[PDB]
Amino acid sequence: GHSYEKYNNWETIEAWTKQVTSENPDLISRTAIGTTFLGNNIYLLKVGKPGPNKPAIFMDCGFHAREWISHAFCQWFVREAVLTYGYESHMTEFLNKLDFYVLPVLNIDGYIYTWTKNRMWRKTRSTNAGTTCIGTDPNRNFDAGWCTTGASTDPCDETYCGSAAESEKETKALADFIRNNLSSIKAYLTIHSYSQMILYPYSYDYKLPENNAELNNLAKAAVKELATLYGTKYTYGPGATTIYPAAGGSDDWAYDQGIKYSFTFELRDKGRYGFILPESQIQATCEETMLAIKYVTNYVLGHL
Amino acid sequence: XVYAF
Ligand SMILES: [Zn+2]
Repeated sequence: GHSYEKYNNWETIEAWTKQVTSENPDLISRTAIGTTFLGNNIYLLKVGKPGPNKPAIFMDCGFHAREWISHAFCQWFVREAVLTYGYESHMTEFLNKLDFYVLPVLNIDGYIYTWTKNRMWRKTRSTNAGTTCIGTDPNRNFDAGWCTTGASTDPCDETYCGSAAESEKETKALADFIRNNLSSIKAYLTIHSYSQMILYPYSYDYKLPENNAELNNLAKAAVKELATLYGTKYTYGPGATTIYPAAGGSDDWAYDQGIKYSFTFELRDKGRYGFILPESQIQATCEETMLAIKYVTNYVLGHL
Repeated sequence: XVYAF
């Protein structure tokens, strides 16, 4: 069965998306925003007390198949929303005043593959012309300085940028959804691991966003709140100079669409376990991450 | 999450 304290396979997560929606029809509705290369449904949970014309915060997890703590957190966040709504004042205010669009697993095909064949798989599982090599890095596949830096034109590389921007069904689906809801989505948050960082644009170039000062102070504040729980230390800054240049990322793309608050979260740890974070650390990781997420949410709320 | 950064 499903546990928030364990890593769940796709079959279990998919059944979970239906069950948690069904158990909390007052707080959650579910759709799909598209299907994957292998025909899996890219579920999207809309979390909030329904109301006319509400602003939204968008969060995805599971861009990269092997970063399991990512998938775990989206699941954790939704449980926390439904558990604490009406019992903890900030989350109650949050769900009352806005919606969270939570996309629990973007790269479903790849995720299944880490469970069935290769735990260190990163990319999608789409085929490529002219080679047997599989998959595109979905976070090199967005239309933002696409394939200009930090990416590879070689399909056999794990940072392969795809045959074109949005060449992947999953990234096209995500891009399509955000454009179709641009006027309500006020923040874009994409969850990765690992490195313990909060990054913002830009990654495709060394240039800085016009609200650079604003984004740096917010990530800084967020990193502080995150630490308050266990002292976990996060770094922060523009993607390009903070971790490395990487064109085609969803955070940069979303920002260039006009979404002023765009962050990539790299969760635990800093390399000791890396992608294979032990399940015993799921709870603490998600708890401290909740604080940074809730702080950004509060901030967005008072800056509409 | 690129190996090994
Ligand atoms: Zn990643």
